[PDB]
Amino acid sequence: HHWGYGKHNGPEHWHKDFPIAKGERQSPVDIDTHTAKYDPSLKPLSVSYDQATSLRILNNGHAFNVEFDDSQDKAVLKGGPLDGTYRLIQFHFHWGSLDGQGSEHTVDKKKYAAELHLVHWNTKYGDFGKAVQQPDGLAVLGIFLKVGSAKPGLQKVVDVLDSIKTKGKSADFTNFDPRGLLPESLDYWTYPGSLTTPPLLECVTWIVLKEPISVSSEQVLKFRKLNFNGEGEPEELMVDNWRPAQPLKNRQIKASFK
Ligand SMILES: CCCCNCC(=O)NCCc1ccc(S(N)(=O)=O)cc1
Ligand code: NA
Ligand SMILES: [Zn+2]
Repeated sequence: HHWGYGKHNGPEHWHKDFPIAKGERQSPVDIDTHTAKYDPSLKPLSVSYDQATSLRILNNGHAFNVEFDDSQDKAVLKGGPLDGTYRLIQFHFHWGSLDGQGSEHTVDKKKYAAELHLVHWNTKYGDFGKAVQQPDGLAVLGIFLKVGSAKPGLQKVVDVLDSIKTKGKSADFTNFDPRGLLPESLDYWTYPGSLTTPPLLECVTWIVLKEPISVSSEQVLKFRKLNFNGEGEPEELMVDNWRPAQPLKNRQIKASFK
């Protein structure tokens, strides 16, 4: 894998190594709020993060992941469009070089400064690697970030980024509560899609919250100080690590709210 987000290895190139990039249910997409339809049969979302056990934070050269113990049902996502139980394995963000870009999903073509992805896998498939090979293997909860007031629950993440500046660095990150990253409302849009990075597998039920969270300019500035490169390599700031919206094709986006 030599894919990335640069001119010579970015989203326009991915299809050469990952032909599913041009598939029938790729993500992200633009959410056209007027065309999305309220689905009264959608159940409320159940976010059960009380027993979440964070372990580590990793710069993987594409983003940073906060990783969780997913060897038991400790932090799970249920309800909404989902059948069964989905275990939280990690969260990460995508963000821009400027406050007016960075999100992967867009809303009526509006780009947010960043987007949070809480990644969960369907426990009926036993492990994450098996789950990504299934059309209902993953559920990713997406949350938009806009720049304004600080998000207090994000600051512990921001604080540790200095210790994982470069690709391949990790740090202990225990006792982090991901509930501090949620907005008030769990109103959402949902549609069938894919991973937004290679391998671009079409295994994700996307659940995108309508309400953004606010983060401060200082918080997102610190995201932008991370590096794509490894230690001792030429510095490439980790910014604009987002895939643009892909064709909706034969899909309908459903809304949980009127
Ligand atoms: C046998 C195991 C094979 C390893 N398989 C590794 C693998 O496919 N990892 C996928 C990691 C990933 C990528 C993108 C998102 S997003 N941005 O869509 O939320 C979420 C998660
Ligand atoms: Na500010
Ligand atoms: Zn993501």
